Amino acid sequence: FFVWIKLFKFINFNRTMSQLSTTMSRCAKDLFGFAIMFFIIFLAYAQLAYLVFGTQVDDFSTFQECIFTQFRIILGDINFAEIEEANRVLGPIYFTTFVFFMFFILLNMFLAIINDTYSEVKSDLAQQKAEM
Amino acid sequence: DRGTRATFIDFSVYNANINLFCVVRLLVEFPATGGVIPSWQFQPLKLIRYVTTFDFFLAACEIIFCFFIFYYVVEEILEIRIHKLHYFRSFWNCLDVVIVVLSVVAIGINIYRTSNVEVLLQFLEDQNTFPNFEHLAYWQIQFNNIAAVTVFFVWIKLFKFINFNRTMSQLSTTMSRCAKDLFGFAIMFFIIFLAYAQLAYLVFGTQVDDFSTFQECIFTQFRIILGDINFAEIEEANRVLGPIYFTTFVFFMFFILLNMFLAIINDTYSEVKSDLAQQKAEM
Amino acid sequence: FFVWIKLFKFINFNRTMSQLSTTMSRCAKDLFGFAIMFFIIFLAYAQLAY
Amino acid sequence: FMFFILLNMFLAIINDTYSEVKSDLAQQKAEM
Amino acid sequence: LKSVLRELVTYLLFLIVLCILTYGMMSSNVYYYTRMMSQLFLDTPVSK
Amino acid sequence: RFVFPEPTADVNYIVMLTCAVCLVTYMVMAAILHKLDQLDASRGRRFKYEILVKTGWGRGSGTTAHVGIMLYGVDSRSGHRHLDGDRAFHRNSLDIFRIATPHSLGSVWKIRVWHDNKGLSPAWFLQHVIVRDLQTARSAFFLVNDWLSVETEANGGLLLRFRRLLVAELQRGFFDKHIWLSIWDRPPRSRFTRIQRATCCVLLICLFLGANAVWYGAVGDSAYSTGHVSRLSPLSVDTVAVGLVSSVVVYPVYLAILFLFRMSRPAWCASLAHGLSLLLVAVAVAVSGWVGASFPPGVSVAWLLSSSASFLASFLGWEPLKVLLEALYFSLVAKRLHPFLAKEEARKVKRLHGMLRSLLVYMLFLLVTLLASYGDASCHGHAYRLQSAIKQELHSRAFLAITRSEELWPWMAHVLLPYVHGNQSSPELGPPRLRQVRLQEALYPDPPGPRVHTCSAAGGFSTSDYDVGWESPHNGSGTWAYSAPDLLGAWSWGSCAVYDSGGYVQELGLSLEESRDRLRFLQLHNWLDNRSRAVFLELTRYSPAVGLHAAVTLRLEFPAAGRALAALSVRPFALRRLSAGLSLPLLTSVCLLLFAVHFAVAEARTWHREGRWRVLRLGAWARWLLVALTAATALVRLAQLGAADRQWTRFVRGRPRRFTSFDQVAQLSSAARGLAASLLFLLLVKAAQQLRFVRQWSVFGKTLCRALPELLGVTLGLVVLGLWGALRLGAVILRWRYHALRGELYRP
Repeated sequence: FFVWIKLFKFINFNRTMSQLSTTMSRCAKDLFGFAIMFFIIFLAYAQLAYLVFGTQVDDFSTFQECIFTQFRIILGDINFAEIEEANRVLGPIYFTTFVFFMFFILLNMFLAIINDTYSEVKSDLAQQKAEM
Repeated sequence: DRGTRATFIDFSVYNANINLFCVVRLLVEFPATGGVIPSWQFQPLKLIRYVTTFDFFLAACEIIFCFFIFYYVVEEILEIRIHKLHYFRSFWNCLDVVIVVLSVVAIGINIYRTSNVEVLLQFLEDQNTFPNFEHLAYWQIQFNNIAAVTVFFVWIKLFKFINFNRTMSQLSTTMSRCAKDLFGFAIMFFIIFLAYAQLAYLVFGTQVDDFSTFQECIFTQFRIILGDINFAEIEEANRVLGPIYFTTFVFFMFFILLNMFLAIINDTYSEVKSDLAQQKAEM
Repeated sequence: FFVWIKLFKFINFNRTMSQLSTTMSRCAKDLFGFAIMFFIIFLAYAQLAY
Repeated sequence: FMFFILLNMFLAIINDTYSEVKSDLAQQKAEM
Repeated sequence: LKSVLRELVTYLLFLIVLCILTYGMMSSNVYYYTRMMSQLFLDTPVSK
Repeated sequence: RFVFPEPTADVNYIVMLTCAVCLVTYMVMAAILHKLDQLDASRGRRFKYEILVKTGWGRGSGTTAHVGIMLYGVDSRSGHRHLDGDRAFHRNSLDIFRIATPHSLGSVWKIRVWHDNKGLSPAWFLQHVIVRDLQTARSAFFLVNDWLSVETEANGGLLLRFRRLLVAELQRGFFDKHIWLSIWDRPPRSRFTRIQRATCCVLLICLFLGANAVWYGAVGDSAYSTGHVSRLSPLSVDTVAVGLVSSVVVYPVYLAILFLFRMSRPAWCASLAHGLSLLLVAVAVAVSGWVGASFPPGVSVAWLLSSSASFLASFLGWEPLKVLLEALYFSLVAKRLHPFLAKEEARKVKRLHGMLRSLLVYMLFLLVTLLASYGDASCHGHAYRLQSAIKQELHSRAFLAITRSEELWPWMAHVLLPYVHGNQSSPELGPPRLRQVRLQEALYPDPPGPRVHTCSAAGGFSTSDYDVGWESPHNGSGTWAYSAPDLLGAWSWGSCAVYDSGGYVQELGLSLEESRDRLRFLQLHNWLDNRSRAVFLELTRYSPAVGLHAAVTLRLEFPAAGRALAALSVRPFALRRLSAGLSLPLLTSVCLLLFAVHFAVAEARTWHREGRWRVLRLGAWARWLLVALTAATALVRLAQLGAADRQWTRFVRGRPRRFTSFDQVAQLSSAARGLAASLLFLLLVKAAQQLRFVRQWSVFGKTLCRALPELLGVTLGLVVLGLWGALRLGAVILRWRYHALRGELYRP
């Protein structure tokens, strides 16, 4: 896997690939910074789900199971048939608030960061090259 | 006979290998319209807690937690009358009150549910009768819910202390500056959301099960947004309004009114970065 | 099919608000340049899984 | 890495292309 | 601007002619003959 | 006679909905009223013609002269004029009248002169500022031209006898003290603030609701007017009477706070009155919500009618009485004798008034639609459970999973017959039927296996009369008659052919032995052995615990011999009849018709006033949709009521040997609430659209409207090409327009 990854060092001489790699390079500090903010909420939700459903659902039976179940929910692989019957309150509240705060709010910050960094990188690169 | 409306079965077990009771309740209820609706509940209590050393350690931890809550109460009431008052437009002092209130409620619930344990001694005196543990299993559930919510909010409170550099202050400012716009749009989003929910409830809410109640309609629509449920059963409920509801809901809530959140967030982030960059461009 | 394609091409040359979405085909040098750095990762993950 | 980092560059490229096309077309309209 | 649409008369006439030809070439006796031939023979039980 | 019933654990939705609407229409109205009376507060400090008023006759006028003119007339009231300027009738100087006075009648009796001599009273002769014709010519060029005195008064036509004092006091406070329609007629320079009128009005409304609620159910033993004899229909002796009795009682509490807002600038009680009124409103809502929960469905309509009569009494004969008595008091006691940018302000005031008088109509319409939809939203859960119980008790899956035509006889042998008759499932309400269709076109078996899924061998339908076995007439008509389809109630929408209410039918007997005997008799005499397109077993059900019916239909059709396509349907409904009186669905079906008529007359007026070419304008199409939807909602429910009454009468006529096919009522009852559930959707969407009036939240709707054409164009292009999460074009298209509009809103 790592040997295949290392190929990017050599095909980064093409101008378009160079632009894409520069876009990754100059936004890697903001993405890692926002990853901490994302994962604090992720871990808080996971631990809440562990405490509420941790003895009845078999998807939240252990902590890492809660983590992986939330990751699967992000893709849209939830059942919700046994979450609600496990707890009729705090079962739907957890699900609705999680879906709202991930799909509508948090997952758009990554897109905003990448789009803005790409646009400013392209503008700067074109402006700098135009001086020739 | 035909006049019965419910039937309960209750019993409990011990399992001395790990000191942990388990109360069992089984409920079948016959509605007045015919049929049977079964239900169940298994709750693993623990009533002889002080047995091992780890129990003593946990008791010490609870005492320390009580002292911390007292300290937080005094150090939050110090910033009311000695200092500014009605400073509730902060969201970082409207969250410490929530934590303190929930922790006090949890302490009270624990004291109530551990100070009334006479049922166990009463049963242990005469062990040929029905052990009535159905009350403790309710307060255990309430305590679990309160503790889970309190833990969630304590973990959320961590955001107050991550501003150690510019790349985090920018994200915090971006989140803080777009909160008002997002709140302004969320009302217009949820009004139409609830209109769709009530329409589904009135039309399909008799023959689909998934729209049987208002809450079920709301959760079903959220799962539609996730892309979980499919309209294989909506169509036969109503031939004409089956597909129309599904396609129109997806069209108007998946890439017309769902993209406004993305637009607002992207625009606000770009504006904030531009402003803080221009602020630095005068040094 | 050729007549349908010609009609579609004429639609691309129609008034605004529909030509705006077909001029983006000028910058197809990135959508191809991105798809080559997306399949290197894809095959790396596929080989790891295999 | 395939839902947060790689599916958003595609949208970023599309959006930048659209913005540039709109901007220079509008500039051409304003000048003529 | 009007000059661009001035030459569209030929395109409109060609489109109308193509539509008329497609409508007139999709009538019966093209697949109906094949269906009748298949019903008469080459798709049936030879022996009862 | 005060009682404490608490007889039910249920909730009445009519009272809750009425109170919620009556409170929301006060919150929004208060917001608008504050946004409007800010203008009056900041402004409190053309019929009148600005003709040449050059004064050159008033000499010896060295003093501070003030002029007060009241243009009394048809909807007009004026005041004094600001004497600010270079001279403004200074010492030995004159002045002209030029102010912003929009209220002034036409060529009518509009004359009132008030001269104030501040400081000294120099003798002069200033006749008037004559006006001939500028815009409307509110008066003529004449004046009595009285001398100067100590605050003299002069009156004209186009302390004295009561004929002028009474008229002045009446006209001054006719629409000023009539607090109902006083929100739109606030006099300038008045300290009643126009924001505490809306408080007294909502206090009166909630007090009426509370009194009527506490009268019904609690005090009902001295007249026994509780359900059995309290006919919800208007007796004109016990509904309007209760309304009047409730209206008279509230005033001694209402008048104690209305008199407290006025004459209170008397120290600071103005703010105390607000708290008192908001506490009274809260207690009046709470008591009604707690008491009305025990209302039978037949008394809530009576409560609504009594409350409506109570409000109408306090609007057409109680408030005019109050203003008349107050005017008589003031005319008999104390002998009181004193009763370019401006165009944009007038336009703003007119816009606010239009908003204020349209909000109330919209809220009334919303209340009517809510009562039409959720007025009986307590049978929904019971209906769902009833259909589920019938389906699981009748073994639905064990039914429609059959694939061959002779599993039907075992099916009726093991489950259907025990269900229909026996000591259990007593509520039946009519024997079943076996009306089957023939198709007259007996078909050979189709090639077994995967089919083309298209219906085959589509031929005619048999109609002639046959005999036992099949066609074999001996002397006359056959014993197996066709039983021609009924006009109303048909069209089950078959898999490959629309059916009707006709076909050869059997009665399935009444007891176990006869039912089984008939089944054997028809089975061994070749009944379901021929072509036999479909069978259509369908009976009925009734549920007395909740008061709901159910039309059960079990369809088994054979497009091809050998394949058994089965389907079933249970449709729960409540059988309410038109002859039941003035039930709630009849009340809200003759109210939606009035709103439809109002919308039609208020829109068709435009075409005769605006002319043609109004087509292609969205406002001329989204309004004619509302009329059609409202009329359809009001008419389908009436048709359902009539059909239910007719079916019930036809049933009771011949119950023991009749079927009566209640499925038509079940379909109409589904359509009626399928229509009234979409009108509320449009109302809620319009309520969302009306969120644009907040300054900083007005950009979302504009961006959506501007970017909708491009989104539709892109979707059409994608369709022509024949998904979205990868190349998100909605996000960028909306983002660009949002940025553009935010920029155009920020800096200017």
